[PDB]
Formats: sequence, C-alpha cells, structure tokens
Amino acid sequence: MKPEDVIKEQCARAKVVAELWHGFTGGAPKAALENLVVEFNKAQQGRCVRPVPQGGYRDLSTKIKAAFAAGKVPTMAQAAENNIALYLEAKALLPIESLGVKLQGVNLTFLNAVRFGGVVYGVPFNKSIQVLYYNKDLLKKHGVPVPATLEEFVAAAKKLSRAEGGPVYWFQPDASTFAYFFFNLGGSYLKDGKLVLNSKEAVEALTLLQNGVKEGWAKPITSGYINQNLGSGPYAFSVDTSAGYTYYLRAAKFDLGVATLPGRTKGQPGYGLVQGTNLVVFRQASKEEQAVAKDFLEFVLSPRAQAVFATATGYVPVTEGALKDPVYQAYAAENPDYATIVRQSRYAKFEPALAEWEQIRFDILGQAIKEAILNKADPKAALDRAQKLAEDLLSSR
Ligand SMILES: Nc1nc2c(ncn2[C@@H]2O[C@H](COP(=O)(O)O[C@H]3[C@@H](O)[C@H](n4ccc(=O)[nH]c4=O)O[C@@H]3CO)[C@H]3CC(O)(O)C[C@H]32)c(=O)[nH]1
Ligand SMILES: [Cl-]
Ligand SMILES: [Cl-]
Repeated sequence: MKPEDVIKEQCARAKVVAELWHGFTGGAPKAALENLVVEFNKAQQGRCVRPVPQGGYRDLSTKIKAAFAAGKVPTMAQAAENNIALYLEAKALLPIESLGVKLQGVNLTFLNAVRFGGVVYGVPFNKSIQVLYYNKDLLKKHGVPVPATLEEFVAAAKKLSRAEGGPVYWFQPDASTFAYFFFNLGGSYLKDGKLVLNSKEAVEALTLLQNGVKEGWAKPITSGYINQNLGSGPYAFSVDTSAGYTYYLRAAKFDLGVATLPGRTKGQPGYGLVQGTNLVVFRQASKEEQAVAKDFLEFVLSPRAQAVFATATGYVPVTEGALKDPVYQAYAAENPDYATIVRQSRYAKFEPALAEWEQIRFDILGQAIKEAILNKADPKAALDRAQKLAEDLLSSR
C-alpha cells in the first residue's frame, strides 16, 4: 500500500482538498513529502493535501504556466526564487503572513530569498546546499587529506587521477556546478543591477573545468546523475546538492564521505549553491483551500516535520527549532553528515531571482558550459555568446 494510494483514499473522503504540485520524481524526496502529507491528512477532519507530481522542476514550471492559461491553478506548488519573481509579474501569489503563518525561527538565508519588496511570498520547504561528496577509501588508499582549499582540491584530483589512470573529479557540465567554481573565484552575476555571464571570474571558472578535462583529472558526466554513473572508473570527488545524499548512499560501493566545500583559504569553507524550492500559495485558490494550505505550512515548519524531512533526504532543516528536536538529534548523533550539511548551509549563495532565469541557466548559460566542456569551445567565446543571448532575452520583455 503506497503512500500515494493512502493519500488518494484520504482525499476521496475529504470535504476540501488543496493540491500541491511538485517536482519530485521518486527516491527519498518524493517518499518524505508523501509520508509528511499522510500524517497531515490523518490529523485533519476531512481537510486534505493532494500532492501531484508534474515531472521535474522545469516540467512543473511549464505545467504551472499552462494551468494559468487554462485558469485552473493548484492551491500550492514548489517554486525556486526565480519562479517566485515570475509568478509575482502576474500577481498570482498570496503573501504568506496574510494567512497568519508564523515565520519566526526560519533561517534568514532562506527567508530573505522568499522576501520581495519586503513581503514573504514563499515558505522554505526543500532547501539544498552543495557539498563535497568523496570516496573515503580512495583518498585513504593514496594518503590524501580531504581538501579544504580549491588549490588543495585541484592538487588532490591531479594526484589521485595520475595514481588511478583516470579522472577522479566527476561533474555535470551545467550551471549548478559552474556556480560553485564561479562564486569561489570571486564571481558575481549582478554588476550594478545588470546580469553578467562573461565576467573574468566566469571565464576563469569555465577555463578551470575545461583544463581539468584536458589534463585528465575532471570527468564530464553526460548521461544521468553522477550517483547513477558510480561503478564505471575511479571516483574521488564531486560537488553536488545535499538532496543527492540518499542516492549516493544507495549507489556507492565504497565508503561515502561528505565534507564542507573547498574555499579560497582555510579561513572559511567555500560557498555552496542553494537549490530546491519554496512552497507558494496561489491567489486563485478558494478561501477553504488557503486555510488547508495555512495548516499544512505550519505543519511543514514544525520542528518534528523539519527533523523527519531533513534526516530522510539531506535537505537543510529550514528552522532553528528543527536542530533542537530529539528525532533530529538522534540522527545527527549517529551520522556526522547531517551536522556537515548544516555547517555548509552557513556558507550559502543564490543565483539571480530573475523571471527569465530558468530559461537563462538551462538554455543559454548551461548550453555555453556544454559547448566549452563537450565541444571544446573557447570559454570566453562561449560565454560572450551566452551574454548576448541573455541580453536579447532580457530586453525583449
Ligand atoms: N527549474 C529550475 N531548476 C533548478 C533551478 N536551480 C537549480 N535547478 C535544478 O534543481 C536541481 C537541484 O535541486 P535539488 O532539490 O537540490 O535536488 C533534486 C535533484 O537534483 C536530486 N536528485 C534526484 C535524483 C538523483 O538520482 N539524484 C539527485 O541528486 O534530488 C532532488 C530531488 O529531485 C538541479 C539539478 C537538476 O534537477 O538536475 C537541475 C537543477 C531553478 O532555478 N529552476
Ligand atoms: Cl561505486
Ligand atoms: Cl544548466
């Protein structure tokens, strides 16, 4: 009896049903969301949440845009900060504090990101941070400390790749992995208000990755997630979302390590990219649906819900109270990777919260990165093309 079957039964008997459109395809993220919902729906008297999978996040934004064109929107959806800026163009979003949802205690790294013109429009829900995954066994085998600096990280990848006859730093050639190198080389996407994709720190970041392919220390992954490719050739390291934790744990045939990111110096860890989503509440929803959403949002921000969701997934607990919950404490005392995830969440950067950013990051910036890595395009030429295509897209709206 699958949690989604139990939810279908709950919603059938309910007097009111708030749909929640999401981008979890399966694994621990989809399961944790549904177990949370089952427990919520049990607690209510004929008022229920119905999670509806819409594919991935890009499929979810496409289906939400189509739902507006049809005039049939869900009560709630997942939304990254760029999707919030898009939905605010249509004044489609209910301010969260208008429902009476208390947000005291929500980590300000997460709450500042959902605040637009001083108004909170989203509840942080599944917020990830990039971490350093590694092969504890392969580092021990060659006497290599877990690198704390970018310099150390490059040296380790060179040493281990030479020892093992193959590139040990695995990466997707995408905007998320670029962001780690960009940010920690001192890059910023906004210069005096303007989006800039071809800055010298962008060129430096893409050049480092392309040189790591050429020098035989970096392995581009082109088919599936890094965790779906383990087993083929030697693996030492990747830089990847904390929501990958359970997928890495299931796939790895070696002893898996999680570390804080290599930074410019030992003074501080490297910044990680914040990914994952907020829950938003649509204005088009019925007052009765919005009251369900208010209850469900106060449930999701409860310390026990935050403790169960974060320990099941490797998402970052979004509240201070979650770290004080005994279920979280018992997990963390048995598994030091939860503390390492939280520690990394202190050193956290976001991508621009622009309405156009989904298209930009995938179809323009993502594409320039694949052109340089997979087709050996000059990094500067590839990013100059991305700059002009982004400038054309921004000016057209
Ligand atoms: N639409 C839109 N997408 C965005 C934006 N910024 C980033 N992203 C995408 O969000 C994923 C990170 O979100 P996160 O919740 O941290 O992680 C996801 C999955 O990544 C990850 N996962 C799933 C299966 C698996 O084998 N391994 C695994 O790691 O687990 C989670 C549940 O699906 C990136 C990765 C991507 O999905 O492949 C493309 C990128 C944005 O601004 N807009
Ligand atoms: Cl493996
Ligand atoms: Cl990308």
